[PDB]
Amino acid sequence: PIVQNLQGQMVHQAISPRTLNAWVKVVEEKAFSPEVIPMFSALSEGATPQDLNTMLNTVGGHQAAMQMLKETINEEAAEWDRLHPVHAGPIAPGQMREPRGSDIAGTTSTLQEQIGWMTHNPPIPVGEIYKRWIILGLNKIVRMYSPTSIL
Repeated sequence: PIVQNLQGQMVHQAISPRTLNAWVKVVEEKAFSPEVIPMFSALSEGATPQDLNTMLNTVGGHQAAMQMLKETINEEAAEWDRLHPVHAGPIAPGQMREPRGSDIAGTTSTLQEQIGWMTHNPPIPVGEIYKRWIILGLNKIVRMYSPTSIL
């Protein structure tokens, strides 16, 4: 959960116990269901890496689930590069860079770093991006579980 200071700045307020608690309760009465993917995405409307990470770690802890989520996230990143390219070259001494999705992946970007990308101009939706990624995996997980139930 991120909020905007009174003066004029972007800061996060870490995760919440009531949220994680309820979540845990959900996951419990859910178990990576199609009714938790939406609840998680919403709950992670604009959460940070530590938050989404916390909620992710909070989950049961299935290497299989996490595995797929890992592959998925990696996929999203790839697509990021596929879409918007980037030639890692020179850059002014102090100029920010965009290491493709890999950045939103949290591989080169952290909490503060991500905050900047999201608190920079233009504002990088590193949050919503990651949220979509994580959700992407969860979706893939829920998809795998179900025997392809399409129209």
